[PDB]
Amino acid sequence: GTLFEVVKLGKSAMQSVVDDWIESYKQDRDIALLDLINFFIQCSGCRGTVRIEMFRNMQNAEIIRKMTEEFDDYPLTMPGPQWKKFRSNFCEFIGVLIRQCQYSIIYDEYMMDTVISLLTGLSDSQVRAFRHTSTLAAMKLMTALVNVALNLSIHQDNTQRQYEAERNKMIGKRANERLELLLQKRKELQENQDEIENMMNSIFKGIFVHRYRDAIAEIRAICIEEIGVWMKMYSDAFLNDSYLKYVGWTLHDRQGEVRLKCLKALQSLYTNRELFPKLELFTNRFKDRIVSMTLDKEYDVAVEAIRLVTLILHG
Ligand SMILES: CC(=O)N1CCN(CCCc2ccccc2)CC1
Repeated sequence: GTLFEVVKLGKSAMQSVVDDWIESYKQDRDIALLDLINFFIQCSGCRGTVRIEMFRNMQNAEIIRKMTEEFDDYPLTMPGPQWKKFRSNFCEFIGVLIRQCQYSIIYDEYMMDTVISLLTGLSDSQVRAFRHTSTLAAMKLMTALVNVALNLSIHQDNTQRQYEAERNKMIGKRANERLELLLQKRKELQENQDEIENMMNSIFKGIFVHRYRDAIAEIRAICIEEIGVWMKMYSDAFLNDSYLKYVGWTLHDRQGEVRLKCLKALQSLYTNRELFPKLELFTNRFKDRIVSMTLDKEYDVAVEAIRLVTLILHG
């Protein structure tokens, strides 16, 4: 509308184009997912694009096979001013997309399963471009879903409090309307969180557990940085000795870049004098490695290790 109306509503190109995409999904899911599929393809630097006859009538693996061939250095490795903000933007895009899809489209059983199936397939690819792009996307995707779970978690607690104050209000009395609605709200929200947890598991078992050991250091670096983000954000699901073994196993990684990340992640855990109890077995297991890394070889790795150890000392 008015210039004042658009300035007082900082909808950016991204949010604008996510809002357009959401509207295009409501008309025709197929073409919208087609456009979203082609987006991930184009972000890898792949020169081909999928048509609706392929999307409808080929099995993912086949689509990936055909896009593999059409591959002339990709947008994420590009240097120069016209790609400085690409990574940053690509990551924000995934966050905006899912933030916006989080209350309806995400729980449709078509949109997330389509994306995660693509990202999983692109993460198994011989092409570096594909492995790098999909994995980074999947790591930002997991974090987006974690933020969805945290939002349910709040709503689950308001619906929990509201049911308690209505179960108690009644007692001895026939279960009225507010009490059947709330007892329904509560199941719906938990069935939402199942579905989130599910997608998280598909992303973790399918993409993470394979990529965190990847040939390329940047891909190992992306996986570690993010498991560290999940473990801080959502302690109860991700902060456990099974998931932590991935971070420990990686402390022994060959690359400064990567060792640096494991320590940065563990740092942010140990600062919280609270999940400190839940790091007790992990610390006993890798004190020898954490501590050994204070004289690492790479100065800036060693610095971090020393900082980590001082943090472990203080608790
Ligand atoms: C039932 C069926 O045959 N379909 C087509 C293939 N599926 C592909 C959609 C996601 C995807 C992943 C990897 C490459 C391309 C596309 C969607 C449904």
